[PDB]
Amino acid sequence: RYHESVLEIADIFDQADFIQTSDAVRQLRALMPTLSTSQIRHAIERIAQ
Amino acid sequence: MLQQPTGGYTTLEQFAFTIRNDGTNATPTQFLQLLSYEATENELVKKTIPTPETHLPSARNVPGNVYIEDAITQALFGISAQNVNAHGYFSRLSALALPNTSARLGLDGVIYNSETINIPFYDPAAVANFAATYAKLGNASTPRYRADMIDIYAHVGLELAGTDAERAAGVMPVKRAKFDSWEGSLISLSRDVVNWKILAFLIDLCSLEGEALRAFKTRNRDVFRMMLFIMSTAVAANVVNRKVTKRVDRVLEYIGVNSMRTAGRTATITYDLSRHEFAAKFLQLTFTRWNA
Amino acid sequence: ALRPELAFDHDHIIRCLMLAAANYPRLEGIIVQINTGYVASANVIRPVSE
Repeated sequence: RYHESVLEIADIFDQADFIQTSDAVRQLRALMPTLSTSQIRHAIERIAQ
Repeated sequence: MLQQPTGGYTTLEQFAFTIRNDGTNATPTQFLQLLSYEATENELVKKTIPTPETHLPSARNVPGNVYIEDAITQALFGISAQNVNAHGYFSRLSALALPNTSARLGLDGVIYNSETINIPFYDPAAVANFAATYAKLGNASTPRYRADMIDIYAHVGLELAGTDAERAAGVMPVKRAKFDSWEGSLISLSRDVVNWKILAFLIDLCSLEGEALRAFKTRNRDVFRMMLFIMSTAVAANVVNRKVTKRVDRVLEYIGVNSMRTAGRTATITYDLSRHEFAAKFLQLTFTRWNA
Repeated sequence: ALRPELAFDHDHIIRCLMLAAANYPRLEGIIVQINTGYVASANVIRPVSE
């Protein structure tokens, strides 16, 4: 009977200084394939490239 | 010729001084309410202002219509004002000081050597009283007559940020001003002030006497304080935003202490040394008239 | 006299230096290479054959 949903940290913390993002990035990460650490290195090496 | 009201020209709705507050019109008094101060370990003390030299600049006739109001307001409040110590304007001003001159001061703020019937103007006796003092602004550059550029700012601080007990005491802690503010709050404030018809204020400051004058001093203290505020932002050593919650608080350290900074900066209008000489001389004359 | 450029970000540069010191072996020798060059440019010590 639950409803699963994202909750931005901003909605609970009143201290704005330690809040750099939102639901957006998590939503983006949901699209990503689960990544072996080696794939993470490949990605970083590519963005660097 | 405009008759001068017993309360002074400043009583007229024609001469109301007002400033936008994040764009909405508001009296200077309801802007000064936003200001709050943090005291520091240093202490301002207001030693007495040296009395202004009697010597007015010579009343040489000059071609054209001097725009004296714009001259003064730009020298004090405008962004990067130039030629502030140029002598011609104040020479015509001293011509206004004469007992039966042909010259006239328009409500526009211009001086006309013509009697110029088409344009309304201040009562000549009043501008005689006013020019008799403010023509001295032409002395601002000459080495003999340069005003203390440093100590006078103590008074400014006291008259702006000073609590009533400190204003009685004559000694206040150096203060750090702050207020909820918008993108270019100080520049926009200087724009709102440079458009003020200050000659009504100055002419009233010089012409009125007794109870009407003292009532003028109480009725207009907030105005004087706003001009003082714009100067303080011009001389503040440092000005910075502080992000408190979602609000952004402008913070001017420090009120009442002229840093003698001359290089331009984003936050505020900036005085070249000529603007310091000018503003200091203006403060000498104005604070002398204000305290009598 | 203001220069039209961003402020040197101390709080961020120190952070990135720590992340680099964690992840980048070269960093030590990068920094050394500046100091070493400086010693050399101060011309303070030179070998002799004697």
